Amino acid sequence: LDPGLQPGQFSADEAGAQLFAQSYQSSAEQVLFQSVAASWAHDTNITAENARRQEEAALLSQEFAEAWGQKAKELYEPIWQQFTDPQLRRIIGAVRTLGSANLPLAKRQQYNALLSQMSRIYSTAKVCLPTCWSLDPDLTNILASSRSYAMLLFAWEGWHNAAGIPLKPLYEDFTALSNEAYKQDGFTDTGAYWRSWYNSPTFEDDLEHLYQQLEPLYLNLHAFVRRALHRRYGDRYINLRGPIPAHLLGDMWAQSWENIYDMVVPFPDKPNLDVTSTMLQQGWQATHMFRVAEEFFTSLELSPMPPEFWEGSMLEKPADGREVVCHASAWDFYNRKDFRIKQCTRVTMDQLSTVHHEMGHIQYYLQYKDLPVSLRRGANPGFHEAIGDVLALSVSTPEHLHKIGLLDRVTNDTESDINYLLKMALEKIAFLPFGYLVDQWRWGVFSGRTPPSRYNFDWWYLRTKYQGICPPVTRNETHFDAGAKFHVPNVTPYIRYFVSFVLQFQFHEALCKEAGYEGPLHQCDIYRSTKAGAKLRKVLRAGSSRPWQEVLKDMVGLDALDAQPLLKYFQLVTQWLQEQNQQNGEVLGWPEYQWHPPLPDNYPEGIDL
Ligand SMILES: *[C@@H]1O[C@H](CO[C@@H]2O[C@@H](C)[C@@H](O)[C@@H](O)[C@@H]2O)[C@@H](O)[C@H](O)[C@H]1NC(C)=O
Ligand SMILES: *[C@@H]1O[C@H](CO[C@@H]2O[C@@H](C)[C@@H](O)[C@@H](O)[C@@H]2O)[C@@H](O)[C@H](O)[C@H]1NC(C)=O
Ligand SMILES: *[C@@H]1O[C@H](CO)[C@@H](O)[C@H](O)[C@H]1NC(C)=O
Ligand SMILES: [Cl-]
Ligand SMILES: [Mg+2]
Ligand SMILES: [Zn+2]
Repeated sequence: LDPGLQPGQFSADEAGAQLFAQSYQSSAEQVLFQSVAASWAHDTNITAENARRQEEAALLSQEFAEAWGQKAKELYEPIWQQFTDPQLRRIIGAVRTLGSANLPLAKRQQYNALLSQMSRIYSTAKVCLPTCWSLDPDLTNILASSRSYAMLLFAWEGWHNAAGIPLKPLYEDFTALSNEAYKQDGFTDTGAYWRSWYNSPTFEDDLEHLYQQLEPLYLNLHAFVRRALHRRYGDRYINLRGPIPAHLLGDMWAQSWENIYDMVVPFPDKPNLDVTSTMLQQGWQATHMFRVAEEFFTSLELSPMPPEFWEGSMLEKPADGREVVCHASAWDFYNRKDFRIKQCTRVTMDQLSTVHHEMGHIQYYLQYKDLPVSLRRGANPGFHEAIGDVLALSVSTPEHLHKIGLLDRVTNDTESDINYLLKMALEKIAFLPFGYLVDQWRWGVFSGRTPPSRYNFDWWYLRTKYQGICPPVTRNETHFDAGAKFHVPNVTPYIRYFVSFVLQFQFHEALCKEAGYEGPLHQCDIYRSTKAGAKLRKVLRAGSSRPWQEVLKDMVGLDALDAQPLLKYFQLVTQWLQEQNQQNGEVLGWPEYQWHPPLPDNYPEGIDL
């Protein structure tokens, strides 16, 4: 390790630890920069050479973590836990947690290479024909817009087989090394480490209690959408008492259903709330979508995006033949200057939402960039994922869309309310079972409850139990369908999105009240409210300097996750769906749990290109 980056000498007392922490932070800045820069060069240009460079930067990061953690142990291990300063307790407790730096050199190298290779496999996989299709944009476009049973099947099967099958042996090796690493920090397994970020003894029980409250809304949305699908695909491919085939819901993972709005919309002669065709008619591009998102942030007196953001970001998929990680992300270089998005932006209404999601992450980085590096994080990971989604709730209202020239016609009547709440339910309520189940699967893999011999059997148990879907072709343990979802090979934790989907409605309700808005919660738009801005700004500036339960209390009046704001927002549509399903004679749930659809005639030969 460079002489400049090694730990010096400090006294073995709380006062010494104060000096240790400040010195620790001043070094960490330079090591973080080199890591993030190498990661950017690879994720925007996947090559064997750029992987080698990123692995070399990762190794340096591990060498730094080891040197500083050992010093914390040497000086503090028997005393830091009784330190008078809560904040200090927080940094020393982190510094003595070595993670992958606990591995011996040869295994550290093995671990870093596995990360590179899993990322490559996912982001470069394609589906070839009898020139090959990428996930983004080509397969994503098919799953969103095709109403051909056989074309949808070709895309879902091609993707799952191409991405998932080769990942399995690498994912087994990654799991074992990750657990060996975190075990030496005193965690039972890696999942116990990930859950410890919420600092709550009752986390899994509290999540289980939230889901019991939300499940009836999901079951009612599921039954009404199954019926709408039946009226299009017919009795051969839809069983009104069984699971829905996993490729027909608008999305490769069936995780949100807004792309099948046209098939589900209750009252089709009210205003058309999907504005994608208007964006295309008006000639919107990626640069327009980013500028319009920026202007929502400045309307609240939050920060614009700096020159370095515009000069360095990647806002469209490269047209030069580079392979890239298309799944969107926001980057803090840890130098208080360089902040960037990398998104393969397409011109659609759901992508405008995604732009706001990413720009939320940037705004958090701008607001806490002056805190010590160890505290440049969200209050918990759910808070970081929620910020942009909250502003997108306001943007998507019919009233806001009118203000920005995306929806000419204005109506305020009960049918128009039901259309809007149903469209928002397809986006937010359909996701809840998926946002809950992903880390239940992964926690069972890290604990050993799910060995490699049961990866796919236990994935499909969960997908059917929670989402009420079935795979549309037969699967066995050579398939690794969890591996065909970004966050699994890219080692990104998922329970943050279930947390975020609950939190965002808590935050929206609080900001709408601070704005002085007095109408129905689902019609609030906080645009141009400088008072809502100031309240959100207090959250962002806090970083991880204070317990999330306290930050939440200051913001919304309660110190806990709470489903009541979500239920209040959806109340009218919750009642309407329950009455429609009863009048229609639906069965709620999927009692014919063994059912799978038949194959199309001639499959796969009878599809044009
Ligand atoms: C598992 O499946 C492999 C791929 O075969 C395809 O998927 C299976 C589920 C069947 O539908 C089969 O008709 C398909 O062509 C098979 O190659 C394999 O031999 C099956 N068994 C094992 C152990 O992989
Ligand atoms: C839409 O209408 C909501 C309901 O308004 C109340 O009831 C209707 C029947 C009328 O009598 C009206 O004058 C009442 O105030 C309002 O709460 C809501 O603000 C309106 N929202 C928008 C965006 O126009
Ligand atoms: C992609 O990275 C390679 C290194 O493997 C480099 O030669 C090439 O110039 C890069 N391309 C771009 C467009 O940055
Ligand atoms: Cl998380
Ligand atoms: Mg979508
Ligand atoms: Zn995010």
